[PDB]
Amino acid sequence: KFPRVKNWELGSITYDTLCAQSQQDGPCTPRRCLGSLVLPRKLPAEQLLSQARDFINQYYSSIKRSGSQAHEERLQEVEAEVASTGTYHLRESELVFGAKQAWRNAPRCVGRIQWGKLQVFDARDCSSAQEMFTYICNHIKYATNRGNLRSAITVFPQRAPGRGDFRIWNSQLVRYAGYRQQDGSVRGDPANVEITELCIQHGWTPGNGRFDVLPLLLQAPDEAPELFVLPPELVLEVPLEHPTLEWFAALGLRWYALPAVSNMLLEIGGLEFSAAPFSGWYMSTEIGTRNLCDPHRYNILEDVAVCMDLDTRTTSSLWKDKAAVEINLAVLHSFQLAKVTIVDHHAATVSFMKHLDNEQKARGGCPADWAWIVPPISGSLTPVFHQEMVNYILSPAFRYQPDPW
Amino acid sequence: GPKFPRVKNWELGSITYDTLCAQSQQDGPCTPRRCLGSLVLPRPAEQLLSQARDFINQYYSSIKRSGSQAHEERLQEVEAEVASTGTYHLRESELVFGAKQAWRNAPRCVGRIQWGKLQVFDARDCSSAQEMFTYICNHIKYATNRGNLRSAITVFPQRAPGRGDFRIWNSQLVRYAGYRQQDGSVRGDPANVEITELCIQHGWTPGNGRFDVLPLLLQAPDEAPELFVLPPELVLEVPLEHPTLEWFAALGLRWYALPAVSNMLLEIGGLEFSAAPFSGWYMSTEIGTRNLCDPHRYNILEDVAVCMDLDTRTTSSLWKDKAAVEINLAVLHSFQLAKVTIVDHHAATVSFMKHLDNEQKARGGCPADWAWIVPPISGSLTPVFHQEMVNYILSPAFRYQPDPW
Ligand code: HEM
Ligand code: HEM
Ligand SMILES: Cc1cc(N)nc(COC[C@@H](CN)OCc2cc(C)cc(N)n2)c1
Ligand SMILES: Cc1cc(N)nc(COC[C@@H](CN)OCc2cc(C)cc(N)n2)c1
Ligand SMILES: C[C@H](O)[C@H](O)[C@H]1CNc2nc(N)[nH]c(=O)c2N1
Ligand SMILES: C[C@H](O)[C@H](O)[C@H]1CNc2nc(N)[nH]c(=O)c2N1
Ligand SMILES: [Zn+2]
Repeated sequence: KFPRVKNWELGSITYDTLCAQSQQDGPCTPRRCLGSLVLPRKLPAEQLLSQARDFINQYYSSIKRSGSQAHEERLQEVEAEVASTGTYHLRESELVFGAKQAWRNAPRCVGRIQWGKLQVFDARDCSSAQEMFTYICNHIKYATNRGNLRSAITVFPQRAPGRGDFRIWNSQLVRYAGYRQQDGSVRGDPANVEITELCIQHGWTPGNGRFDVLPLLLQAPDEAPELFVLPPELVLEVPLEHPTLEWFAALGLRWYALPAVSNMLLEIGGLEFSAAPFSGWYMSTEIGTRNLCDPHRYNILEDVAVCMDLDTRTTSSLWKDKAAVEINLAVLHSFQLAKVTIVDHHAATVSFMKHLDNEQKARGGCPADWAWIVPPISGSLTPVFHQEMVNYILSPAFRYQPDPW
Repeated sequence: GPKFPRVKNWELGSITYDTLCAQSQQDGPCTPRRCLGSLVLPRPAEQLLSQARDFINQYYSSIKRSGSQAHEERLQEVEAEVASTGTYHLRESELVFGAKQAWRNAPRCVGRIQWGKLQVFDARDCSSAQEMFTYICNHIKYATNRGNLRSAITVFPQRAPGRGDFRIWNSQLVRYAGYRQQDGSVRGDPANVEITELCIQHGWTPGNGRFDVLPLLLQAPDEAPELFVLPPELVLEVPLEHPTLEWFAALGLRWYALPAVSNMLLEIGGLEFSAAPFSGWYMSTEIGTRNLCDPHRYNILEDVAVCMDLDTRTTSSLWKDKAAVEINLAVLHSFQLAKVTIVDHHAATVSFMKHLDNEQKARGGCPADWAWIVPPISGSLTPVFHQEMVNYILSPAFRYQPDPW
């Protein structure tokens, strides 16, 4: 049965028929819904061959060459290669198509209106951690573009049965160190305590600030990972100030321009790319709300509230809500002043609604994870709060994978 | 680990396993292939007896007499009563237990810390629409308690074979009229256009303000509903003012004190109580964010932002977030001044976390609907945002039921 999908603000209804193309189970069953879980609990040639075929058909259908001689030959090549070797390789154009499709298919991404605009760097001819680093630098340079951010993905060599994976150990290309204190607390970003320690242990001389950019740990197959410091000119950062509260800059806050996820696996036609870092630009609440105000992150709400002279003694003064708004405002203002691409949560969710509509017409649905699409402040002030969403796994897909240590 | 859903709190790093979901006898709308968790409404003989037996088992467990002679005799009583009449009836203490458990079971309610403290009015002797009105007036008086609100449910006679249902047509005991205008817009609450026009069709002389309290449409078995005006002195309202924005009072906004849901079905041991209105006290975001700021409700955000002199021509000023905060603050401040019970979304979610811990120890889990539990402003500023939740249906339950017309 196909799900009826209602928008509660507009009263309009659609039917999701795309979910029928799902070949992979999510975490839910009729007995209990596990939609709010962040990670999956659970984290032969004929099965590879059927994923490969399905993906090749997706590709030829996308270039409107479905059933062509080019199409049939390509399927025979894939078939001949799997049968002899247990695996196959993608053509660059297939890889490019596959990577845009994985982004398109990502249920947690609110930025999917952009999905067709993705620079794909083919790095499958990489043979060493040293080469990975060079590719990573070029990616950063290209994606940053002096503040005019451009979406990009770099795809390192696929996993192969006989050997270790290419991996970037860091969860993002740009991350701030978190230094555990003898007295339990953390200096820097508490989310990065473990990777910070791994870096030091692999030879990095640590800093002692709140915002020390981490080096990269890059791993070529079956080798210890190697440490690479990113050249500071590569990492564009925006100092945070507020349009009207002058003390705000005194807080010494800053964030980096480029959000670039580097720990996720890219799956295309049954092939798996364990190192395929991708990047776009930030939505302001990621920084203003989560990274700065989460209690297990920089946790600056109290500091800001004290500075704004708010009554911190009672929740009902809504001091938290008031401080968060100003912090988000500071992020938006500072990124705009520095001329660095950023989108606020109102503009982002409005674009996502238009994306849902485009996708309804093009594919008969759009997989979306409501808990992730709705922003972490002002939920119901955005149109996506009132929109029902169906969540399911299509391939090509970005997936979580185990930490390599 | 254990073969039960693993539930993580991402703020604290702590893990639990939900074993209570095992007690679910009723399927939700999710499958392995697609999650329908964000959908607001997803679409007897031996059947009764097994629901009855299971409920009677729950009752005897809760008073610690499982397997006792009194437990076995009640079981026998129930099957005999069904055997000869097709239905059965609850003892008074069974009803009280079942009503409390219905509330304890409600996955969408953030106020369940209070579940044990529920006044159950037994109105199973009611035989007319006039008497329903008297009971409902008594309920409102008791629950309102001049501003010191008290949780209550009033239970009218159950569905019976052949015979028509007791129904309250209104969705809440207190609702404001919504009058469709010539220009196509609505004066009052647009959520209530249909019930308003039904009240007129049944002979109510309509008012024409933004905050006209609706009469009740009450239906006794096999009769047309009858119209009842609530005496104005029984309906406590709170005029809205802001602690520092002196003009806010001039907007003439107000809300009623008592949230009293009247169109839900209370199901206990297979028995169906089609009229069983229940009330608590408000969480401030229900009024300040949803009822006043939803685009399809009072939709006041822009009017307030304009009075605050915000830049409403650009999303990136965060005018909507700033205005919503002040409206929420005005709600809290005004209820506080008026001495009417209300709870802010920070205190409420903190108490819900406490509830989750109580229920983990008491029953090994707690069914909870994340999208409904997380408040509509300041989501990740509250501890429930960082808490994974397992949603499933337990009985006794409050359930949606079709409109009687
Ligand atoms: C162009 C601007 C983009 C914006 C504004 C954006 C926005 C977002 C946001 C806000 C999230 C949730 C992040 C979080 O809370 O941690 C997200 C998740 C994600 N986005 Fe994007 N996105 C963009 C581009 C991209 C690109 C280029 C890709 C890949 C090609 C991508 C794939 C993803 C994936 C896979 C996730 C899920 C991450 C996870 O499950 O942990 N997005 N997006
Ligand atoms: C004591 C104070 C209470 C508070 C603060 C409270 C809070 C809430 C809130 C905020 C919601 C979601 C409302 C919405 O967005 O529409 C809700 C839903 C609900 N609560 Fe409560 N609650 C309280 C008492 C009660 C009582 C006394 C009962 C019944 C005995 C109850 C049963 C429910 C049910 C069944 C729902 C779900 C309704 C639906 O699905 O539409 N709650 N609660
Ligand atoms: C490409 C992109 C653009 C943009 N604006 N934002 C992002 C967000 O990146 C952070 C995402 C990437 N997995 O992190 C989500 C996450 C996942 C997990 C398992 C844990 C955690 N703390 N956070 C990515
Ligand atoms: C008892 C109680 C306490 C409290 N603080 N809040 C509530 C609010 O309940 C409103 C619920 C009623 N099912 O809202 C869901 C709903 C129902 C209807 C008919 C329309 C609508 N838009 N939304 C109820
Ligand atoms: C438990 C809950 O699912 C978890 O906190 C999720 C909620 N929604 C989110 N949404 C986004 N965009 N990013 C997140 O990290 C989360 N965290
Ligand atoms: C589409 C979505 O399910 C819908 O807007 C829900 C989201 N969460 C909610 N949460 C509560 N408490 N009340 C609501 O009415 C809603 N609406
Ligand atoms: Zn689900």
